[PDB]
Amino acid sequence: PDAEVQKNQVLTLEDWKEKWVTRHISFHQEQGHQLLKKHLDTFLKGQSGLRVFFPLCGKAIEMKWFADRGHTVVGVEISEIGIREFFAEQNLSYTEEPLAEIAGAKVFKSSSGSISLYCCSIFDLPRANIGKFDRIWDRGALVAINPGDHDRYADIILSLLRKEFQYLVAVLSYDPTKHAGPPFYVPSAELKRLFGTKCSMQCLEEVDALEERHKAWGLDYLFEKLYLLTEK
Ligand SMILES: Nc1ncnc2c1ncn2[C@@H]1O[C@H](CSCC[C@H](N)C(=O)O)[C@@H](O)[C@H]1O
Ligand SMILES: Sc1ncnc2[nH]cnc12
Ligand SMILES: Sc1ncnc2[nH]cnc12
Repeated sequence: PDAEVQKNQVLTLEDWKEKWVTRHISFHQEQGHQLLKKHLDTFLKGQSGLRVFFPLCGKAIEMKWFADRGHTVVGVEISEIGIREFFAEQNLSYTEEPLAEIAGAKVFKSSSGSISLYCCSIFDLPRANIGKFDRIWDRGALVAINPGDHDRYADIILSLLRKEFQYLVAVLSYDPTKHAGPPFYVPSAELKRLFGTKCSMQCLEEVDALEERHKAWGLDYLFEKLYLLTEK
């Protein structure tokens, strides 16, 4: 069945680091995610000072959209190059500090603390004691995790959530035989299976996402879907 075509495909931490060194970062959206933009006011309606977590954040420009609006932002990214590029691109000063609980890892914080980006693996993050969050934006994250690590990833995400929460996750649907991930194919049913017990799920959107750079992979279709998950 389609959903397990990719079951044993992996990209390692070192592979990701190398994509950044060599500049293979086609996943970055220079003008930021359009569905988040459309849904942002609602994601944030009537609250101020939320804690927002960005798994596998790369240099996502939407982190600056939350910090700008008075919210605290935490991200995790294996690549120091991506982390430093975010700060240079967003024109913010930052400090760098080692994390003792995680060997070789460190945290980069904007000068006034609004944005903290942990340079480590998401699987190691729990040892960094980062607290819990009201909000999670997940794009190019759950879809970049190796299929084999889905259950581990999902338990991390769930342990990072406060009792009341909004969790926006963006997934891609395409034919898994015609492209070896990332981005991996994460169907609705996989989402339901990982979070369905702890979260109510609502599909907010589903736009056609196919473009020339995708016909190149051999893709004849590509749909982007945005799910909102909240408490039960
Ligand atoms: N286990 C892991 N822990 C932390 N970062 C990881 C990771 N696996 C992959 N990454 C990083 O996660 C990113 C996924 S690509 C998408 C980046 C970002 N969310 C965006 O929308 O642009 C890459 O930057 C990769 O360096
Ligand atoms: S993003 C978001 N958050 C909460 N409720 C919603 N309804 C539609 N979009 C929503
Ligand atoms: S995470 C990721 N990696 C590569 N390409 C992508 N497109 C959308 N998300 C992506």
